[PDB]
Amino acid sequence: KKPITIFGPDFPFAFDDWLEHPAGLGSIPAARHGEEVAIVGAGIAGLVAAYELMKLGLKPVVYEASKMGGRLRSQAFNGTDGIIAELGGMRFPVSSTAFYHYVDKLGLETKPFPNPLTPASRSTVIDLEGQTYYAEKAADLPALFQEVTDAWADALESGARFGDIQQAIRDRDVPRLKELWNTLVPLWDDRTFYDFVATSKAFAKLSFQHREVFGQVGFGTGGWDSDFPNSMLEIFRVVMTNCDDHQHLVVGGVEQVPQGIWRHVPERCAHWPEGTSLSSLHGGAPRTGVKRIARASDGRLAVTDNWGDCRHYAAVLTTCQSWLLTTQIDCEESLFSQKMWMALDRTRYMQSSKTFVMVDRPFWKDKDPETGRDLMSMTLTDRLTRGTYLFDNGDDKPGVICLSYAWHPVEKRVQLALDALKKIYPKTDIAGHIIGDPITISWEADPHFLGAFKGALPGHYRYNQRMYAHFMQAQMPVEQRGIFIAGDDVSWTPAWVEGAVQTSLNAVWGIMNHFGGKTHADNPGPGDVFDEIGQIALAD
Amino acid sequence: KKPITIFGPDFPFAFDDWLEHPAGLGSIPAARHGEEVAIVGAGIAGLVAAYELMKLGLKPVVYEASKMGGRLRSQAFNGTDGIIAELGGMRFPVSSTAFYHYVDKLGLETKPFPNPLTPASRSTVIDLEGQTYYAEKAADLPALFQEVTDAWADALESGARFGDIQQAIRDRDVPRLKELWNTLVPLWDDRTFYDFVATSKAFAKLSFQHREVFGQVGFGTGGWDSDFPNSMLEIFRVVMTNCDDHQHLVVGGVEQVPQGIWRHVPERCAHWPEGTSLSSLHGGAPRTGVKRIARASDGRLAVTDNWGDCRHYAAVLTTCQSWLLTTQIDCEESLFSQKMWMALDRTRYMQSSKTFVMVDRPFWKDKDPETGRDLMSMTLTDRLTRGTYLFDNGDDKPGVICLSYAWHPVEKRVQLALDALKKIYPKTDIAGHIIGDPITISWEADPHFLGAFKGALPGHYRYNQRMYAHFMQAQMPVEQRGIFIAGDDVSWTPAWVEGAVQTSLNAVWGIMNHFGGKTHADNPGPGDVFDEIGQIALAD
Amino acid sequence: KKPITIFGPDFPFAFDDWLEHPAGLGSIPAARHGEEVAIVGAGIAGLVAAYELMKLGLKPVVYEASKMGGRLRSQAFNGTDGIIAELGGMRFPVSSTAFYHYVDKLGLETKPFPNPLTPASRSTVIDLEGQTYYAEKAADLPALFQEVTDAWADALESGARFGDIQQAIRDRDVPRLKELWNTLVPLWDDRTFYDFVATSKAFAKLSFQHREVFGQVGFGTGGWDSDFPNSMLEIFRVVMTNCDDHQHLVVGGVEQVPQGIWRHVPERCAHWPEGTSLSSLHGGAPRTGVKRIARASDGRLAVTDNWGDCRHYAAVLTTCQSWLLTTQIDCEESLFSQKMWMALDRTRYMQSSKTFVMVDRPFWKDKDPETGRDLMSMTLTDRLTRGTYLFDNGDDKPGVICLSYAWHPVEKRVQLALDALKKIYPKTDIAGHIIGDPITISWEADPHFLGAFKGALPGHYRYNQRMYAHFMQAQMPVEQRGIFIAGDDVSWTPAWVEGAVQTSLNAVWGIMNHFGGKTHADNPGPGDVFDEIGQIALAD
Ligand SMILES: Cc1cc2nc3c(=O)[nH]c(=O)nc-3n(C[C@H](O)[C@H](O)[C@H](O)COP(=O)(O)OP(=O)(O)OC[C@H]3O[C@@H](n4cnc5c(N)ncnc54)[C@H](O)[C@@H]3O)c2cc1C
Ligand SMILES: Cc1cc2nc3c(=O)[nH]c(=O)nc-3n(C[C@H](O)[C@H](O)[C@H](O)COP(=O)(O)OP(=O)(O)OC[C@H]3O[C@@H](n4cnc5c(N)ncnc54)[C@H](O)[C@@H]3O)c2cc1C
Ligand SMILES: Cc1cc2nc3c(=O)[nH]c(=O)nc-3n(C[C@H](O)[C@H](O)[C@H](O)COP(=O)(O)OP(=O)(O)OC[C@H]3O[C@@H](n4cnc5c(N)ncnc54)[C@H](O)[C@@H]3O)c2cc1C
Repeated sequence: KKPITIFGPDFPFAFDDWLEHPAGLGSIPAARHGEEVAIVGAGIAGLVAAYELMKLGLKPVVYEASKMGGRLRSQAFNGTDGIIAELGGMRFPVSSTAFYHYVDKLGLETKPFPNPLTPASRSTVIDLEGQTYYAEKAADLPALFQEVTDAWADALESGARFGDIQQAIRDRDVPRLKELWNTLVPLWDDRTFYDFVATSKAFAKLSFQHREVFGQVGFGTGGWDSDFPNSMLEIFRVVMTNCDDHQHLVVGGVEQVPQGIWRHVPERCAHWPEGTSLSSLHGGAPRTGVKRIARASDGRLAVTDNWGDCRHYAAVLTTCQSWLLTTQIDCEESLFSQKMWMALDRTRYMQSSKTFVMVDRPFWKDKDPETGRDLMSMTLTDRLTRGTYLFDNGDDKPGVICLSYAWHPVEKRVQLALDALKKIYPKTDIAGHIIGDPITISWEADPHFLGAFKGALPGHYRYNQRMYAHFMQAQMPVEQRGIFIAGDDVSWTPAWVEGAVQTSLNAVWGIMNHFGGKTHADNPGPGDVFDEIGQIALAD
Repeated sequence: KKPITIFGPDFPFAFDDWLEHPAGLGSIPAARHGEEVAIVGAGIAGLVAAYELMKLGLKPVVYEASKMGGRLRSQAFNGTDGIIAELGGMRFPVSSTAFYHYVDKLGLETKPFPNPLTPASRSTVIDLEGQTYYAEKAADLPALFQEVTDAWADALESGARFGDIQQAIRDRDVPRLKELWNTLVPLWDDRTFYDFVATSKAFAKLSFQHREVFGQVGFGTGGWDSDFPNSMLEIFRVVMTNCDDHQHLVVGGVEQVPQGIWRHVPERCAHWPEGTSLSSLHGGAPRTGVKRIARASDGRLAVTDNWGDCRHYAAVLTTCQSWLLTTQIDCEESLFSQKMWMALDRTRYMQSSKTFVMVDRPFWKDKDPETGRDLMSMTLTDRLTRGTYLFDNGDDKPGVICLSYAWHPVEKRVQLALDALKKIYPKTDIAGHIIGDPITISWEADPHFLGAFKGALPGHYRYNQRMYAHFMQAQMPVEQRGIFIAGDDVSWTPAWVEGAVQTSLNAVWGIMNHFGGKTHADNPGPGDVFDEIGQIALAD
Repeated sequence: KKPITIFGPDFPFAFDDWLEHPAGLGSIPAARHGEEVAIVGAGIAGLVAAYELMKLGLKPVVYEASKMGGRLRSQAFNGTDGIIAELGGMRFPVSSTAFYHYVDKLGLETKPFPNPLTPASRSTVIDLEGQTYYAEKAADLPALFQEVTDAWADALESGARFGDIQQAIRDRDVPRLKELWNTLVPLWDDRTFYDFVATSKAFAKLSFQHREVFGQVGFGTGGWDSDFPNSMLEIFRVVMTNCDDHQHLVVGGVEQVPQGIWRHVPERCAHWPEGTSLSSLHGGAPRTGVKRIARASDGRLAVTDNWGDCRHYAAVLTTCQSWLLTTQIDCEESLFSQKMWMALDRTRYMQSSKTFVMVDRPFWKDKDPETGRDLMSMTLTDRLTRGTYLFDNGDDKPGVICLSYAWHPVEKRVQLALDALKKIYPKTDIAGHIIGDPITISWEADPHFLGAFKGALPGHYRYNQRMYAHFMQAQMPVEQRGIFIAGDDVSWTPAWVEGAVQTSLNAVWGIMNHFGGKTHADNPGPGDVFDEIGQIALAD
């Protein structure tokens, strides 16, 4: 079978084909080469856009208020050479084909993520209501977990035509894909993942306890409870495009992606001398934080940094979490329509915490001979810690444990997790193996950021659709043209890096178009097919 | 008309009748008079329980980790006599008849709260997507508001038999109320208020805008969007018992209720000398914060305070937000069943902010000669402030403005609200009337609180039901008897003080029962009718 | 002997006589009655000035950014009626005759403070280097303490003519006082209290251990180590005017002083209707925080509050800690001479912490029969706590303990003190007696404040002298006249409330003078004698 990819459903454009075609993304009239475009944010969406716009012969000017890379952030443990904790995104589904274009272009290595019940994990432990279940494969788990898995598979088949949608994604059958998906949009926009579960016949036939299990740990590979309040459409998108499985980690830390894009010399650029990179063009560093964006009296856009320095541009792309545009960035009211402002004000963000320790070796691989069990496993629980992941860097290098994912000082956070993990594994001495420093993150603190990523709110498809289409500007008044937005808040998969890359590439098409440029006839880009296969607009 | 009171629907017991009966609440055998019972928390739930158990001849020992009153908290502005800002609860629906029992006992005065479109408010302004609507009566508003109003009424009437339930409430007809309510519980437990509105016929045939207005400002009396994620059963309870209307403020500040209960000499009391109050029994102050609760080897409960002092009690009642029992307070595992632990672990809390200024006089009552509009009104908006309240203390006295009630230093909070109000009232100089200090509160920022109050989660009716029933301990193993819980998270109306009072009175019943007491035959209490009319248990 | 008072040495003006004389402080021409004078700060210096200027027929307009009373701040423990912890100043030497004028005028009660080795304290314990010394009177202490006391008495006699200065203060012999003091000013301005100790023959003849004792606990009544880095002149002033002994507490909390001044009706006011008070004149509350002071184009002074409200005044008195004028308050550069700005920029502040608990009764009064010792005493130590004070509110009301004075959360601060006090008193159970809530303060946090009070820096007499004389404005250019400063940073006794009151009364004379007013011939005020007996100016 042809692979599942993040191909629609909302906009089934082949971003991958577009990036891979030998013709390139398009061209800008040479009279405009060298002109500047401001890009606010040096996370993956800002840098992908800057890189491709550099290749088209413009001079991107990246601004960054905090650290290069944004929410792709990898921290080395003290003393070590490349043993990292992932502070932002860490598990990248292979269906993320536009993201992996850049990973592959940089020649970075990836490996399978140690998810429960996969080849990359030896064993799993589920701890619920004080009972522990050990499993080396899914069939080791008690029947109740398979019942949960069947009820979920049946709910998605009955409720959303999961099988048909996946096949149309595999085949890239756009007409069929849009027919299946567009039926679901007005049905499920207004309804939570809570409501999908509670009105599905398959979950209704199971005991309450089964629905609880499903929220805490799913069928044994990860719970759903943090997603229950969100729009069911968001959950459909996730599961239909395999975001939630077949995931890889980037060896040496995914921060190498935006750091490598910064430094990478394209083989072929319009206008620039051979050897040019984003880094070259900038004299080595992005500009500082943006505090104001305004329309200048010459009709160009005015961008003022934190220190009062104000520079003019024909186009500005903002990739900070989009709610900062309403408060933090003083962005001139005439720059967005009233309805765009309303969509921008309404975004809400989910919060997350992860704490990592380093260990001297992957001791979890040892066997307890009184039981046959690994000393420790990928752990899913209803307790504090929720999920614990084990990273085997090889038998004779340090391991890393993500002691706690979930949705006090570092020292207290780690002690609380080790106490909970002692309840679950009363015979294993985890503490004894820990070395170096603990690394903790909460995205909340710092800001600059509002949360790990947005939670798609029921009833907000209309706002999402207006923001997603913002790059299509032929019909907008001249006072609203020339500013562009991208990043994972803009995208249909807000928790997943491929959303940030796809919306970024839509913005690249938009900006190219803005400068009088166009795609090559044999390699059309997002704005060439958007009106025909773009996301449906709902009435009112 | 017989009034609507907070009489069920889940537990339709007349707590008001039980308090007002001249027989009193019951009695405990003389041999047990003077024995101590620990009460953790000196909010309204802890003090009402302490008060009534003192009357029955016990020696309550109240512990308080922060301030007396809990979330009933009233702060005076600098240098004034009796001019207050209400930091916790401020508007108390007169359906709250058990709370008002204590307000009245203490001879406190109340007045109508200045809610929009009521006689206590002269005018309202609604400000939505950049447009302003002035109204001195509901009919001044454009037709969109009356359509939302009719839709909500039709939705409740159609989907929940609201008219019939309210009539059963007014009549105190228990069999009819339970028949109407019990049918709703399994239908709506696991659906959100989002889902209820979206799927209702009456909103489903109106434009998107109508639902959006409903979320932001309702039909002109306050928006509902902060309750959208909650179980629809919670919202039924609130509207069916009139929690959201006919509200009064306590003159001089609602904190006088718990401070007064503390000092009040009861009109009858077993065991204690004439003139005894909670305050005299305690020698003036509650004990400090509790750190640990455990079962001692003599079979009693051991309560260890923050400074390590340990004391034994035959019963302990806890009234802090009940999730603290899982974390801040080290509460011995064997004290709750596994199922009670699971209910306790699951509660989640809503967050709140309010900022108040004092003004020199009630200037908003001045007319603008031009437009005929008040200078300022009760203001509902989609802007940051969300709601602004105006408190008239008489023409010759300072006024108070609640500048923002929504769901940062104080100076930046006030400045940002004044900037939003300038956008709405570009001709009114609010700033020029402000005197004294700005008073703000965020409940989350204090560590003895997790939020303003819980939000009821879809699907948690089974947990709610088990925690509400925990005071009924005939069927429990010995090791789980003698500890009790009460407070607003325990109740069916978790954002309303009447829930804290009613759950506290169930606990009083349970504690009197624990000490071998009982109610008088002519005044039965909650535990005497619970098994028959208490809330329905759902099956697995 | 006639009593020691805070009478000079630097400006030996009888503030007390001036306040007490039946003529009053002076008068302003009636044509200026009712005109406004801005006063920034509602601590004791702002309110004393406002009160007296109201009496002269002006309309003071008090501004307050934080809480009325400033660093006189008394907090009731929860549940109690008037059992207070003192958060600011708590021990007021009776030599503070201008401060006590207001205490007496308000009819507040005072009582002796429980200082070590005084009639108000039963016993003292000194704990040093792990040895404990118990004493009910000074002679119980080992010889080493009397040796320290003699060496200090001899150092002050030899080095500073302590005896002669005290006699000239008792007699109020101004010529002699100024002759003795003015010799010391240039000698000791540049030298620390460190240096005075290390070059004195009396300390040189003692072992090192004796000098250490002196810094930690003095001769048994309080150590000096926190004062060692300061200008020796400041220490002279303190000891010569008995600031450091014969101290009283204000019953019910010293915050009653500025709160009572706010509400007090003078018997005799110029201009105002009978019954006028500061509170009346203000409609009940001071204005909010000041953010800007500027010179207006009409020549008057412009005062802008935090909310942008800007009002004009003929005169402004600022009493916030004076360093806020340089940063926080945007105060126009033309308002102060260059040399005044320099004096204002150079002030530095000392930091302090105090933690208080309430206890059920004054248990410390109980005797240990195995030893004859009180269970607990006023405790001086080199450990964390430094000093612990015991407040006996009567055998049958709660006691208060100041567990820790010295120069983490509250819970941790109290635990750390109880642990240290367990080392010292291994047999006493303090914890068991503690009730209510702990009250802690650090002045640092909040700001508004820079520290508890300024530390007089060696070599800064010239800056102190210019700021002290700032109220004398006949010789200043018209652009620098009309603004005035007062408060304890301005005063010669920065750690002591009488400094704030004296500089305030100098400002009252200044402002009166500014409005064309004068003192009565038979009751001359500070500015009438300042040029003749004011603080010496040093050359350069
Ligand atoms: C906890 C967590 C786990 C995740 N897990 C995964 C995962 O498993 N798989 C996956 O695919 N994805 C995951 N993601 C998502 C992926 O990390 C994001 O989708 C992606 O990194 C966001 O990229 P971006 O360019 O949209 O935004 P960002 O990375 O946020 O970049 C925006 C940049 O703008 C900067 N900025 C903000 N304000 C200003 C200003 N005023 N001026 C200048 N610059 C400014 C910010 O500092 C930031 O660097 C995860 C994210 C988080 C937080
Ligand atoms: C922002 C806000 C607005 C509100 N609006 C309204 C309204 O309009 N109408 C209405 O009817 N109700 C309103 N309420 C609700 C009402 O205020 C609360 O329901 C009621 O006050 C809760 O009382 P309680 O006794 O349950 O809990 P609390 O008042 O929280 O009392 C519990 C006490 O336990 C103490 N404590 C915590 N931990 C410990 C420990 N370890 N040891 C000892 N003590 C401890 C806490 O300090 C607290 O004082 C509002 C509440 C808030 C926060
Ligand atoms: C820890 C401690 C212990 C002490 N011990 C003693 C003692 O034992 N004996 C003794 O005699 N004295 C003692 N003192 C000193 C006495 O408390 C002070 O000398 C006196 O209270 C200071 O009075 P003030 O009016 O100069 O200043 P404050 O009391 O500081 O009043 C200044 C006011 O200005 C306000 N303000 C600041 N900025 C602004 C603005 N922008 N706009 C408007 N208002 C503003 C502040 O909020 C404050 O209320 C002690 C002080 C401290 C801190």
